[PDB]
Amino acid sequence: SYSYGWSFYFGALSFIIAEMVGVLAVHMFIDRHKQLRATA
Amino acid sequence: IDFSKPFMSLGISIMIKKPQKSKPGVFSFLDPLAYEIWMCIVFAYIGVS
Repeated sequence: SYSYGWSFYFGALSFIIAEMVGVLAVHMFIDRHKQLRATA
Repeated sequence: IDFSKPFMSLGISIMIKKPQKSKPGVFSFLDPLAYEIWMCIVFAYIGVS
């Protein structure tokens, strides 16, 4: 019998935080290019 | 007295009630797939998306 601890959950939690930053960064990239497609 | 050689050998043993099947559980629909499978499915869903 086993039971995962907090260290394993930080690795799992890191993924979620990272994935959320990943989508956020993509959104920022698109937003920059949208500004350029409106001022040209 | 003088006992003879044992005609049978025994010992202290544990007696219980036979497992009469088992009462079900509320979240017992997740039994087929292990805990890890369910956890990794969530991670793969958040990733593919």
